[PDB]
Amino acid sequence: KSQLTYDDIVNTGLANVCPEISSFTRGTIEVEPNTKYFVSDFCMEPQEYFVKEEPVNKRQKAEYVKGKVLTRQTTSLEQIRGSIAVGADGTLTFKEKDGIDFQPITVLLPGGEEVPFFFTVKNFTGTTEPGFTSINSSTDFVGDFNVPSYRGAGFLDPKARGLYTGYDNAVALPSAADKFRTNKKETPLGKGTLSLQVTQVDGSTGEIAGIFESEQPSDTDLGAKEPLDVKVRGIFYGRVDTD
Amino acid sequence: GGRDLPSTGFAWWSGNARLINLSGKLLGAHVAHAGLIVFWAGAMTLFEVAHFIPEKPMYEQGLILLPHIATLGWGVGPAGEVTDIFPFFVVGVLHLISSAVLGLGGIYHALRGPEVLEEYSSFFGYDWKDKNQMTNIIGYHLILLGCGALLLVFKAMFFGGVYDTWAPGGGDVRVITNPTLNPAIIFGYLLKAPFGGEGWIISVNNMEDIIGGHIWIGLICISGGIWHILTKPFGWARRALIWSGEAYLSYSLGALSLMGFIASVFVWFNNTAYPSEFYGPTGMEASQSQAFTFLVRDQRLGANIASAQGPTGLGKYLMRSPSGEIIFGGETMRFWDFRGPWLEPLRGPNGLDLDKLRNDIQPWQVRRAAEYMTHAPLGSLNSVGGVITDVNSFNYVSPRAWLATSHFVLGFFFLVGHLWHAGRARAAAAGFEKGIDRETEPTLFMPDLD
Amino acid sequence: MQVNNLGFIASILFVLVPTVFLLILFIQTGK
Amino acid sequence: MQVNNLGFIASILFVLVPTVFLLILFIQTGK
Amino acid sequence: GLPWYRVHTVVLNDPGRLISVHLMHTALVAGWAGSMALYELAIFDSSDAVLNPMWR
Amino acid sequence: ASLWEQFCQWVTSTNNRIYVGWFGTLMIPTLLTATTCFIIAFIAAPPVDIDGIREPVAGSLLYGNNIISGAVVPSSNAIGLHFYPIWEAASLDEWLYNGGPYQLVVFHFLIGIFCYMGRQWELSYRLGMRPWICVAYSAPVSAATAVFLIYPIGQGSFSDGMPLGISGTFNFMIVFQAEHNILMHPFHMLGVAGVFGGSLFSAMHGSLVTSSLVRETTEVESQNYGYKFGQEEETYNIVAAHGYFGRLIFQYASFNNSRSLHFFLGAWPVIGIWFTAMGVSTMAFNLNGFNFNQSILDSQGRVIGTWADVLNRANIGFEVMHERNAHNFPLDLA
Amino acid sequence: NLEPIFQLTFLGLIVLAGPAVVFVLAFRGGDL
Amino acid sequence: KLPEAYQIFDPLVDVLPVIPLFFLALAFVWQAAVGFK
Amino acid sequence: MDRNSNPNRQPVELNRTSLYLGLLLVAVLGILFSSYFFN
Amino acid sequence: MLTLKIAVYIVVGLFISLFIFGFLSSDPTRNPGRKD
Amino acid sequence: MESVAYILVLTMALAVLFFAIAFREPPRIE
Ligand code: CLA
Ligand code: CLA
Ligand code: CLA
Ligand code: CLA
Ligand code: CLA
Ligand SMILES: CC1=C(/C=C/C(C)=C/C=C/C(C)=C/C=C/C=C(C)/C=C/C=C(C)/C=C/C2=C(C)CCCC2(C)C)C(C)(C)CCC1
Ligand SMILES: CC1=C(/C=C/C(C)=C/C=C/C(C)=C/C=C/C=C(C)/C=C/C=C(C)/C=C/C2=C(C)CCCC2(C)C)C(C)(C)CCC1
Ligand SMILES: CCCCCCCCCCCCO[C@@H]1O[C@H](CO)[C@@H](O[C@H]2O[C@H](CO)[C@@H](O)[C@H](O)[C@H]2O)[C@H](O)[C@H]1O
Ligand SMILES: CCCCCCCCCCCCO[C@@H]1O[C@H](CO)[C@@H](O[C@H]2O[C@H](CO)[C@@H](O)[C@H](O)[C@H]2O)[C@H](O)[C@H]1O
Ligand code: OEX
Ligand SMILES: [Ca+2]
Ligand SMILES: [Cl-]
Ligand SMILES: [Cl-]
Ligand SMILES: [Fe+2]
Repeated sequence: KSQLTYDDIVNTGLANVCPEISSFTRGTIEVEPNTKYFVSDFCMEPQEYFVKEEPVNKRQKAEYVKGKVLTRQTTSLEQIRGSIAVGADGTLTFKEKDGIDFQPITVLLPGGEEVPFFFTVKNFTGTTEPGFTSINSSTDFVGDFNVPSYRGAGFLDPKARGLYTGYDNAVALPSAADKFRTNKKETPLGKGTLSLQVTQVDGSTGEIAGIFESEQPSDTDLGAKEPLDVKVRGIFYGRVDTD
Repeated sequence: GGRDLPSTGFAWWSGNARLINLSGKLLGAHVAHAGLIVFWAGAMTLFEVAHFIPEKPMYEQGLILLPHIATLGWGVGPAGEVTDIFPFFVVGVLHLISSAVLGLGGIYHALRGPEVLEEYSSFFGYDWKDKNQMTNIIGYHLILLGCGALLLVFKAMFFGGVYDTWAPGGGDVRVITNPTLNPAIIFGYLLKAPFGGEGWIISVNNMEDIIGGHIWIGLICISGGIWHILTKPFGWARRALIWSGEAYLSYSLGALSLMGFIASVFVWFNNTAYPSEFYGPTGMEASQSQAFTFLVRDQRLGANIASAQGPTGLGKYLMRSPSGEIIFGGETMRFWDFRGPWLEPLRGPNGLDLDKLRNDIQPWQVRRAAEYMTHAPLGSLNSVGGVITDVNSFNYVSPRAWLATSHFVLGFFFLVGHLWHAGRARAAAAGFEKGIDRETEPTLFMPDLD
Repeated sequence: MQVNNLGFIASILFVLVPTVFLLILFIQTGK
Repeated sequence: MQVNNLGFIASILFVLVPTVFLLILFIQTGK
Repeated sequence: GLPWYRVHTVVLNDPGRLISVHLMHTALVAGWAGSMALYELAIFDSSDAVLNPMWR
Repeated sequence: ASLWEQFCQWVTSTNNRIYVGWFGTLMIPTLLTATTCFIIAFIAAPPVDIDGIREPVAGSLLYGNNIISGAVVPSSNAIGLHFYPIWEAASLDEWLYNGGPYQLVVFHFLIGIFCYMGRQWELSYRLGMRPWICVAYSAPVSAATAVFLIYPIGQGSFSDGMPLGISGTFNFMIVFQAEHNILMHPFHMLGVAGVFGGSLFSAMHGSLVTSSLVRETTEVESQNYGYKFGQEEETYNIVAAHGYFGRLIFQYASFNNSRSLHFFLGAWPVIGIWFTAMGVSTMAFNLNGFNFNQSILDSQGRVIGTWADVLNRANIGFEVMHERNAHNFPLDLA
Repeated sequence: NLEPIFQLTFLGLIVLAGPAVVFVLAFRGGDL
Repeated sequence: KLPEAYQIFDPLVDVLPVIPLFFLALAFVWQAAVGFK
Repeated sequence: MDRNSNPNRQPVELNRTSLYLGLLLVAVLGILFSSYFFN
Repeated sequence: MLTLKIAVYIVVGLFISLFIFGFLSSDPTRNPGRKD
Repeated sequence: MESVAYILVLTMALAVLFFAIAFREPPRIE
């Protein structure tokens, strides 16, 4: 988005782009052995989406397939606040706190299946190897994050069935109402893995940018079906408060 | 001229058609009708003043003329508080008295004045086929219209200014010192798409643009007036157009239908020339206000409104526009192009700004959002406010609703009138407006279709 | 979709039979 | 009996269509 | 008149209408090709080219 | 003489089987575009996220709809009133998912029907007719414009345009009643008078003309063969029809002037439809039907119900269920 | 009170005015 | 409301704006007096 | 261009015996093949 | 997409220009009655 | 496969329209 105004930004798609630092940037951010530093405006911009297709044969490699986004430039996490703590040994621990840390995204795959998934970084705690006295181009924050159910427990399906609202049976079929498995709605808390490869550090201003790859399940439609495996590759940016 | 069917060929219910070639009588009809317009302006203004409670908002009291005067900067102060009630009274009184004068003149010309003016004076006498004279009347009236636009400019610049809802420190009457004469902005307004997010000319959002466009309009109108006084229609115009009184009427009807539609849209969407201080919120404004009100309330309750996902998986309070901008969630996603003075302070370059939302919201913004949400332009025909399923205790219909509905209806019926008169003018010029001639019925000389 | 198993026959005959009635009457007309 | 689900439509059309062809030709004959 | 099995012999000496009926036949054949392909596409299962190829 | 003049004489030619004309030069391309896109979408369009909540609605036959339930689904609420042509989509699949076909079909259709009205005027001019058939046609055009353009404009989204389908039409009407009480709107009552009365007058006029047909056939053949196309004489006895009708009600309520009668036949439904089109167009700005909810109080102050209250109960029942996942906040303002 | 009384007085006078003009012209032989 | 000096003609200003409707009606009165010639 | 009546058009006929023969042929073909259509 | 946008723009411009120049080509003259 | 039936009936109606326009009985003045 550079340094424009909303008048310059509106209807351009720049609002969905994470800022970039610079080119002549090979700095490092010095850190104290056991103090923690705030992360100010953390952004993640996905660029590639893969869904692990499930073969019917058995026992054979599943081969992630490239999808295309049907939802528009609504796919980026931003204004996220966090913290980086330096362990006793030198570990760097990145902890997501809050912000716009989720986006629902629907991708189309070859064959016509549309895969909605809850792209998120919620409650992501990630760590590096010990012996890091600096944040630099080798910093890898590999960690886990939570994936809430795509549809909340207030959602109603096309037959007005839901979890804490709606029917618990197929009311349109009075003599077969309690026969359908989808009469029970479920919101399991799925789990994701994320890695945050820092590739560019401008220690003067504290901005860090890099690449990410995330692994997480897709929408189950309140437990209607088994989640697929979605892989997201993108880029990220954030400011680290040194003081 | 005759005054009955045998001597005119027109029944009583089309009696005004008898006036087409009686220029003096036609002038009387026009002047008397103008008297009617000015009379309504004055009488409605006095009614609204009499029925005005000046500490209650204008839009809560069914007022459509007083907001026009307030927008011009008369009788109001910051946030639209009515300072002096006398200027509204003066506008009404002056229109009423002048309507008396106009009605006297219209009656004189319609009842006793010369029937036709052409043997009385060449200057005022006209013939519909006299192209030079018709363009002369166009020129005079264009000069007048440009002068009126310049009157608006002079009021905004040299006579106390106009109400600026976008003023820093609060909406206030302010003097416009730097109108934008830059033709790029002024005429790029005319090129903006008439769709969501662009808003062809309805999107003009600052009084500098309005005043500068009115300077340009005044100059264009005056120069076109001179151009039409000093020339006659060219060959292409002569070959393309029907040159008759009814044809000119139909042309004006089409123009009026266009303007009526434009005004209805303008009052529905634009909150600059129609400040919400006097006209109440737009529907977009009220929807956005409700979203803001519950963002504020739930945030005070402790909800982390940046990360709260709604039932569908979209953010309950905040989400992205299809172009990525941070916008209010819910159904009001459709209204993310809304801009208002109470909401722009919380907007960053990317849209709604989390830091401002979390620590920059002022109590006056909360009050304004609550007021706008509860004065959404929804109401029954018998003036029961709110959604149609609400009960009878809230007597409110937005002035925007009244103006927009009325002027869409008038625009439509004037499109109908334009179709009627354009078709009739063509048929009469070609000479079959009275029906098919049995002797020379055109279809009888045509080859059969198959 | 689990539709009525007589739907295809019903719809096709519903159209076909009056169609051939009209066709017969039209084609023989002028005999 | 689990018979072919297209049997009824196939048999009925197999008979019906040539039947109406013959009927049309016969009825119009002499026009 | 003509027996049923001889009706098409009316374009025997009418080159324009012979071209017409040839065109109509060509249109029918091409339309069959298009609609056959559309139906097959509507029901084709492309997920497993190994054990469920087109010829199965 | 010149090439352009020859083209002009061809386009404005009254000898073409289908009159083209200058309005036709716009009508034909736009109407064909709209028809082709509509047919393609109705058969095979993928589901559309009409409410902008990632809740796609299947409208096409190939995705499980029948003719009654099928529709071309209005574009997404996220689009709002934005222009969404094909070239503003990242891909055709995105355009389809967000309901672009609806915008394409609707915009072309609207241009086409306005050009159809202009073309009616044009042909009337070329044939030496009076020019006002297009004025009558302006009533259905006004209604279609109200439901496809004006209502979405006032409501702020093309997702609130009428869907291009049978069941979609019914959904539109039910939600409209829930939100605007159109039944209790006098302009819709005038529309109902327009169509009920138009059918009434169609039945009377046809029945009175058929009743007064002059005997020209035998009891075997259709009486229709008693009329020959282009015959100068009158085919029915209007005086006998007037005698019958003026005795059915009373003399002075019966038209004996065929011209006044036919003007009345034209004017009644057209005016009614104009009024109902304006009713929809003004309910687009949420100036709704009459609200008599709790208008009758007893002396103590308890509400006495009327049929309007029962109607309001039905409206609330529709209101709370419609677009069940789309609302986050208590008031349905959008 | 008296507001409806005065209102109806002005309204009735205004209402009679137009018909009074037409009646006077018709009876006195004016042009109509 | 109206400035204080004018509120004795308050019940007159209440009926002023509706007059042009009376003008439209008066057209029909005049045409009825002339027999709708 | 002009639309001229085509002089090559001829009436078709199917006499009553031909009708009975064809109807019987159709009926017996249906009798024969229906069992295989049902399978 | 850009190719499509350009093609549609040309097609629409051509049809609109056809309509405009057609109605400018002495259209009132094209009638079976008076041509003045 | 009921899609086939729907498409079939719709196509029948459209074909009827084209024939009713193109191959209509000509109105003739006699
Ligand atoms: C400035 C605009 C304008 C002007 C100057 C004219 C002028 C004229 N029109 Mg015209 N017209 C217009 C707009 C205009 N029209 C519009 C917008 C429409 C669409 C409805 C029409 C449709 C129209 C038709 C169909 C005809 C004319 C005709 C005429 C000619 C004679 C009409 C007459 O005697 O009035 C007579 C006045 C009446 C009979 C009273 C009518 C009352 C109306 C119908 C209801 C008023 C409702 C109003 C909102 C108030 C509500 C009252 C409520 C409280 C109950 C005349 C030259 C006639 C003509 O063609 O002449 C050659 C004719 O046949 N016009
Ligand atoms: C704005 C509305 C309007 C106006 C300005 C006119 C104007 C006119 N009409 Mg007309 N008309 C109208 C609406 C209007 N009409 C409507 C709605 C209908 C359908 C009923 C008609 C049907 C009609 C017919 C059939 C005819 C006209 C004719 C005329 C012309 C001659 C007037 C005349 O001699 O009558 C005389 C009437 C009187 C003398 C009665 C008194 C009239 C005065 C003006 C009343 C004013 C009262 C006012 C409150 C007093 C204040 C005075 C001052 C102190 C301010 C005239 C210019 C005639 C014409 O065309 O001439 C060739 C004609 O034959 N009209
Ligand atoms: C557009 C409105 C209009 C038009 C075109 C006319 C036109 C005409 N009038 Mg009329 N008149 C009008 C309104 C109008 N009048 C009104 C409202 C009244 C009531 C006061 C009168 C009362 C009236 C009477 C009693 C007579 C005329 C006469 C005439 C004719 C001769 C004009 C002349 O040379 O005298 C001279 C013109 C001037 C000396 C120019 C003076 C210009 C005005 C008065 C000064 C103000 C200019 C102003 C700043 C410009 C903008 C106006 C502002 C409100 C925006 C002429 C055809 C006479 C006639 O018919 O001859 C037999 C006649 O005896 N008029
Ligand atoms: C109410 C004011 C008014 C009126 C009634 C007229 C009337 C006329 N003018 Mg004009 N003019 C005016 C104001 C006015 N003018 C002003 C203020 C200026 C100064 C800029 C001019 C400068 C001017 C010139 C240079 C000429 C005229 C000419 C004419 C005559 C024929 C032009 C024509 O057919 O129009 C219709 C326009 C066309 C047929 C061209 C098509 C324009 C496009 C293709 C239409 C698309 C519009 C679009 C749908 C609307 C979108 C709005 C916006 C986004 C563009 C005609 C009598 C001509 C003439 O004969 O002079 C004597 C001429 O040469 N005028
Ligand atoms: C290119 C191939 C071709 C062409 C152009 C013709 C053309 C002709 N044949 Mg011929 N024929 C052919 C191949 C062809 N035939 C073959 C392969 C055979 C062996 C089966 C025959 C045996 C044959 C006989 C015995 C006779 C003809 C006759 C005729 C003439 C009249 C046709 C008619 O009205 O019948 C009209 C047919 C009907 C009204 C109903 C036919 C219904 C059939 C049985 C079922 C249709 C199935 C399906 C729709 C066809 C598509 C299948 C396709 C893949 C082949 C005509 C010029 C007649 C003749 O000589 O006239 C003097 C004649 O008596 N043909
Ligand atoms: C032509 C014609 C016509 C028309 C007419 C017209 C259109 C008119 C008009 C007219 C007018 C347009 C008028 C007027 C008037 C006014 C007046 C007469 C006034 C006044 C005043 C006063 C008296 C006021 C007072 C007051 C004041 C001062 C302030 C306070 C308040 C009060 C109000 C008290 C018609 C249709 C009928 C028909 C016949 C023909
Ligand atoms: C003030 C203002 C402004 C400005 C504005 C402007 C400046 C404007 C304008 C405008 C204009 C300047 C316009 C226009 C127009 C035009 C038209 C409307 C046209 C047309 C046409 C026609 C009508 C034609 C027709 C025809 C044809 C089609 C062909 C044949 C012939 C004929 C003629 C028929 C702004 C917004 C900035 C701001 C705010 C305020
Ligand atoms: C309570 C009792 C019933 C109340 C009835 C109210 C309705 C009555 C009619 C309303 C007025 C209609 O007005 C009627 O118009 C007709 C048109 O044919 C005109 O009819 C008359 O015109 C003129 C009058 O000046 C005569 O010269 C003429 O011979 C006669 O036909 C009159 O102006 C009036 O008779
Ligand atoms: C006969 C009538 C006249 C016909 C002549 C008109 C020809 C068509 C002109 C259309 C011009 C193309 O319009 C051009 O669209 C491109 C698309 O890349 C826009 O380009 C902009 O938006 C696009 C998204 O769509 C971005 O990918 C691109 O990086 C950005 O620059 C330009 O801002 C605009 O100038
Ligand atoms: O989108 Mn279709 O309806 Ca028009 O009201 Mn709000 O928006 Mn939704 O909610 Mn109810
Ligand atoms: Ca009062
Ligand atoms: Cl719904
Ligand atoms: Cl909501
Ligand atoms: Fe008839």
